[PDB]
Amino acid sequence: PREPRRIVIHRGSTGLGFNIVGGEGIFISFILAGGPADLSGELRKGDQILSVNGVDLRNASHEQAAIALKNAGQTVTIIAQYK
Repeated sequence: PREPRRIVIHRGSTGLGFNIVGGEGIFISFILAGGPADLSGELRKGDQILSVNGVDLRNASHEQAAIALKNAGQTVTIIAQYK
């Protein structure tokens, strides 16, 4: 697989612009066109979020991940495993 990749998402108006689903892992389920996660063209639906702002999310429940993303602030550093 492609090596895990570090991405910085800059939050803007009203959201980070992506949804998540998911030990089973946290996966991108939706990327909003024109939104903060669409701008760099890096993340895609199906990618696994391995970390947010230094916090390992490989074992996170959906709730734990959603908390971590909602509290990561305006600058969100993600390590993603491309599908």
